[PDB]
Amino acid sequence: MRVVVIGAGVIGLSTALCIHERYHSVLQPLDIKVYADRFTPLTTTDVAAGLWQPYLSDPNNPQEADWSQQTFDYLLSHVHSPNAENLGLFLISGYNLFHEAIPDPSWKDTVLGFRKLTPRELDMFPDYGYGWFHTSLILEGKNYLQWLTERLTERGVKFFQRKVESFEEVAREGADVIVNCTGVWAGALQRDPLLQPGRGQIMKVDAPWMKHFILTHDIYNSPYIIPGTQTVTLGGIFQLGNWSELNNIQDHNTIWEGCCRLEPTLKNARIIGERTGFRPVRPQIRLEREQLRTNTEVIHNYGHGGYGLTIHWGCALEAAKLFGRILEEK
Amino acid sequence: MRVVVIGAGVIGLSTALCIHERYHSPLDIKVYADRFTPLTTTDVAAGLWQPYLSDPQEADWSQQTFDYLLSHVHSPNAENLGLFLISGYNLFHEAIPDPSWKDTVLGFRKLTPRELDMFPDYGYGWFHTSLILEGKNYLQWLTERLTERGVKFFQRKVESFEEVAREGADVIVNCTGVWAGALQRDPLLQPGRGQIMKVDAPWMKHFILTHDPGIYNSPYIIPGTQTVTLGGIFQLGNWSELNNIQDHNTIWEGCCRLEPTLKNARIIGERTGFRPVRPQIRLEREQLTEVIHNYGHGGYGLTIHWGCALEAAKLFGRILEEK
Ligand SMILES: Cc1cc2nc3c(=O)[nH]c(=O)nc-3n(C[C@H](O)[C@H](O)[C@H](O)COP(=O)(O)OP(=O)(O)OC[C@H]3O[C@@H](n4cnc5c(N)ncnc54)[C@H](O)[C@@H]3O)c2cc1C
Ligand SMILES: Cc1cc2nc3c(=O)[nH]c(=O)nc-3n(C[C@H](O)[C@H](O)[C@H](O)COP(=O)(O)OP(=O)(O)OC[C@H]3O[C@@H](n4cnc5c(N)ncnc54)[C@H](O)[C@@H]3O)c2cc1C
Ligand SMILES: O=c1cc(-c2ccccc2)c2cc(CCc3cc(O)c(=O)[nH]n3)c(O)cc2o1
Ligand SMILES: O=c1cc(-c2ccccc2)c2cc(CCc3cc(O)c(=O)[nH]n3)c(O)cc2o1
Ligand SMILES: [K+]
Repeated sequence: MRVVVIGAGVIGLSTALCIHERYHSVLQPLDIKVYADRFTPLTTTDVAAGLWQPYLSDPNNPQEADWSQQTFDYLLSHVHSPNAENLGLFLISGYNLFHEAIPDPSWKDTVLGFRKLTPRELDMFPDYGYGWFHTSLILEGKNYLQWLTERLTERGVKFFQRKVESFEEVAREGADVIVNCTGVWAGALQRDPLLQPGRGQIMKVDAPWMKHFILTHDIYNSPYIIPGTQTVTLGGIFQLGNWSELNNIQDHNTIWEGCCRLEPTLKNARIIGERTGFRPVRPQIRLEREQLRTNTEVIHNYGHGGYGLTIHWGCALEAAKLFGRILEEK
Repeated sequence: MRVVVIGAGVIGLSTALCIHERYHSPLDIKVYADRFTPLTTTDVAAGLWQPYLSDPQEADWSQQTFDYLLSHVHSPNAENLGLFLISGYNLFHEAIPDPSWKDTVLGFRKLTPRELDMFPDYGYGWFHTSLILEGKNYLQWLTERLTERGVKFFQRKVESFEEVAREGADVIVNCTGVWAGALQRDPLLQPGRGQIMKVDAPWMKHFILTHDPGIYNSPYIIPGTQTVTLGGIFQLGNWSELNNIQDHNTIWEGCCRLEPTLKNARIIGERTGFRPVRPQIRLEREQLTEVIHNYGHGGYGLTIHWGCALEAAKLFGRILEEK
């Protein structure tokens, strides 16, 4: 059974791991290859800070909440193990800030110690009058990919640099199953106008005294500050439809000004890095089987917008179940 | 008017600075010490604001300190001071009453069952948001501020108060930490020896303090700016200045048990120091040439320094009123 995973970002690699894990014993052989034209550190996943928090707008979709829940419990079970530094996985607490009161989120019990902010905490943020405090976790995108890559390498998964032009190209080389985890660029392989880039820009600064995340909300251009292992991510940029890869100077100014107003100690933080990425925005994730005419199936797993880390593991297990249902059939 | 402060730890320097700011409106101030940063006990402290669990005016000096620091935590100077917000955990075997300082800190609450599931050894505790004021940095900062203001510093081991009086000191501010007894007998002053190590573990974003009602030989993990402090050693009466293998093993085993991610972390260093333990901070006046005592702040020198600095400044003001 020759499987080809197209995509080496969090979705591609986690899906690959779940397939190997569930079906390596069952197939003789399970042969798994990953193709991609961008590998860490050049993927969209590498840009992500990796804070576990779904978006504010609840889609009222319990399958998706359950994928998110699953990912969180999965991560939590790793967080106090020897592995965890290697995943780039740790616990972090912090603030969500609003101008107006709004209802409690549906994930309020998934995270730890969720509560409303007190008056004296709100006094620390003069521009905001309502908010949340909780403890969640960060899974730093670059590190996780590195960790996933090692696990895949130990298991005999091979990696190839390739820009795939079509599914047929891969099918004609003998792939029995193609796993399509091509993120925001999925449209090049099969027309899909619901998939758009949600362009983002961030900067990484040296500010190791910042121990909390801070997220603000006005639709998604509002500053956030999210400490990682080594650096602090500053951002708050979201431009639907914009395909520019360049760091933009207005946006730079917008992140820096906005974040400094929020946390003036940042004024003296040294800027280490700056990056631009494209969130794979789709009103919902594409995750399904689709047969081609060649015998060759595709499993789509793409379109996770601004929450790919938050939800990836549930999606990976689902994709593996689809893979399993292909085995039952064929 | 001539003042000599003895001691260059947090207590001496903060007292010096707080007196100068409030009274220079014509002070000659000198600091004498035989140890300056990074070699004082203050340099060993992680700098977490938390008073002891045991429960007079000291609670206000602590609260004054927190409020003072909280109001500068976004200042331009905060990075130089070594000052930042930090949240974390206090872990206990059984229920205990909320501390007197619970509304001083930010967002005090009990731990929820799911939080407690992360720590198999403990069934109860707290979460709250406090602050860190890193001793190394804070001392560098105060030294710099004091130096702008004319305060002159001298490497000197003072042999007595009279020695200093005879050099024309009008007021001696005695901020000699655990060694105050070598200048005036004090049977109530003992060393509370502590040992720590510092590791490179910058994914640790929370403090974790445990309690065993031992006394205070219980593991604690306290992230700093650059490094993370591992500790949990309190030995009353022990005067050994050196690090010790038994204690290193207690710190390391106890903390890795508490946080197994620490197995990965590189040890940067390892220090020993002496908390100035006393039933009570000695903060008061005596005549020999006038002396103001400010010593015996145990394991809460950083936590309490500013209120003590203010009280010593009031004491300094009353001496002026009398001259
Ligand atoms: C600034 C910013 C911050 C973010 N922060 C967070 C966060 O805190 N938490 C969170 O959950 N999410 C966050 N995200 C979202 C997260 O980045 C994405 O949802 C996630 O990375 C999507 O992963 P993916 O594997 O689908 O895509 P990618 O990581 O982009 O991987 C796509 C892969 O497909 C390959 N590929 C594509 N087309 C082809 C082809 N034709 N041939 C071969 N290879 C191909 C690419 O080379 C790449 O390997 C953030 C995004 C941005 C932009
Ligand atoms: C391991 C450890 C961890 C700690 N963690 C914390 C914490 O997180 N938070 C907290 O609030 N507290 C903490 N403490 C306690 C805190 O460090 C002390 O309360 C504080 O440092 C006392 O400061 P000091 O200036 O009184 O003494 P020191 O810092 O010891 O300074 C004493 C000064 O007196 C000088 N001196 C003494 N005698 C003479 C003489 N005859 N002539 C000249 N100079 C003299 C010395 O050179 C020195 O400069 C900790 C202590 C230890 C040991
Ligand atoms: O509804 C929201 C909106 C944001 C947000 C706000 C401003 C700018 C961009 C995203 C948002 C940001 C974060 C921080 C991490 C993050 C940041 C991103 O830019 C992103 O696309 N995903 N995740 C979050 O965990 C939840 C979020 O939920
Ligand atoms: O009653 C206590 C006891 C401790 C404690 C625990 C173990 C070893 C030493 C002190 C303790 C420790 C800390 C952590 C910071 C600290 C750590 C010390 O070793 C110390 O001596 N003072 N302060 C605290 O904020 C409050 C504390 O209150
Ligand atoms: K427990």
